[PDB]
Amino acid sequence: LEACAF
Amino acid sequence: YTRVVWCAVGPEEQKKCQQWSQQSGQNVTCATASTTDDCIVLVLKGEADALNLDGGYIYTAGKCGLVPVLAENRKSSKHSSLDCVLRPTEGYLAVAVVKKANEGLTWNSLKDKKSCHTAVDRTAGWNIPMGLIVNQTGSCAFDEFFSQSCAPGADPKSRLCALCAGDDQGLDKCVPNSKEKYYGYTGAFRCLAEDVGDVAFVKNDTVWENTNGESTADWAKNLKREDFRLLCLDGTRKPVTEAQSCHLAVAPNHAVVSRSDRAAHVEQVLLHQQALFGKNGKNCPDKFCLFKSETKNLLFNDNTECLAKLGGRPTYEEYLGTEYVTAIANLKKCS
Ligand SMILES: *[C@@H]1O[C@H](CO)[C@@H](O[C@@H]2O[C@H](CO)[C@@H](O)[C@H](O)[C@H]2NC(C)=O)[C@H](O)[C@H]1NC(C)=O
Ligand SMILES: *[C@@H]1O[C@H](CO)[C@@H](O[C@@H]2O[C@H](CO)[C@@H](O)[C@H](O)[C@H]2NC(C)=O)[C@H](O)[C@H]1NC(C)=O
Ligand SMILES: *[C@@H]1O[C@H](CO)[C@@H](O)[C@H](O)[C@H]1NC(C)=O
Ligand SMILES: OCCC[C@H](O)CO
Ligand SMILES: [Fe+3]
Ligand SMILES: [Zn+2]
Ligand SMILES: [Zn+2]
Repeated sequence: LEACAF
Repeated sequence: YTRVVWCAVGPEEQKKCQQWSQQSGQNVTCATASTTDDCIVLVLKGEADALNLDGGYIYTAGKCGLVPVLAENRKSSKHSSLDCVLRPTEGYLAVAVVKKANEGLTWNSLKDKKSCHTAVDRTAGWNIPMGLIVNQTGSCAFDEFFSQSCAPGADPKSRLCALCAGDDQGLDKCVPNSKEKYYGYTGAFRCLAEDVGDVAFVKNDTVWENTNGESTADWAKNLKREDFRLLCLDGTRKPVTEAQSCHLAVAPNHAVVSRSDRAAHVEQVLLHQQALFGKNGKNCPDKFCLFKSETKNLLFNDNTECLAKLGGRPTYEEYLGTEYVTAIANLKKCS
């Protein structure tokens, strides 16, 4: 449910 | 050492930014990208310092570690004694709008109709209405709900882009920047006005600012508010004067983000820049107006009175609010 999309 | 690099999204924001740069004596300079997501990346790489973002894009930028710096603040009511810069922001109303003559269309009969969205991942244009729909239908298949749509940023050959129109040459169909005719609050409301779509997901202010002579743009100069209705979540339809009892959600104001290591310098430069070019700034309207762009909402919404200081040095989660963040998170389980 969490992480930078780049 | 406070030269601030602004990021402009698409060619029209770039031109406005260049005019700001010139007037600021290069205290602000410009970097440009084709999409908001690309401008976010320039910021993460340190090739740009900042830009103003819708709440859905603040979620993206904040999961990558960018932080809010100052918020757009528009015309108030309560708390009227305070300076704009020190006034608490109050959020805007997300609404679903249809033509009054499209009788018998309600929230409960939207399936298989045509839709108009500001852009994929934006608050009023996408996160709120598609989150509600997926929930209500028990289905992640949000790209098969409407028969056709314009939702900039989606696959250009999908039905989600079928209604978008591209630029006046017809190029850049469905790109998420102002060159797309139906991009943004104003593009999505135009998409409804010209009857390309049955419904438009925008905010309450957009309806008022582009009707009854408030805009003189050709597609809008002749629109009348009485020709529109809001769709309420209980199945009823209301006049656009009732947005307070007929909206989809209250959304967090657009806000400037930057790297945490540049936040302080970005804040100071902006506070001084708006003293020069903001609403009653000392060189606006004479030399440059930072919060005007002929209703096209370039860099900032044209209805911005000032950029306001935030209370409590909030994280992007505290800015957006726990419930909105969770709605976004839930909706993103789908794709
Ligand atoms: C929906 O948006 C409109 C447009 O911003 C709001 O109307 C403005 O409100 C201010 C003060 O309340 C007036 O001084 C302006 O003249 C209004 N604009 C126009 C063009 O009328 C309206 O109040 C909003 N509705 C709700 C319930 O928030
Ligand atoms: C769609 O449904 C989900 C699931 O109910 C909603 O998430 C709940 O949100 C409330 C209010 O924030 C919380 O108390 C619950 O913890 C959430 N549940 C889960 C499983 O995460 C979500 O808000 C809904 N989306 C929208 C836009 O309404
Ligand atoms: C540029 O910034 C400098 C230092 O902050 C300030 O002295 C000057 O007035 C600014 N010029 C303009 C026009 O923004
Ligand atoms: O917008 C008011 C803040 C409430 C939020 O949902 C909790 O962080
Ligand atoms: Fe928005
Ligand atoms: Zn409400
Ligand atoms: Zn905090």
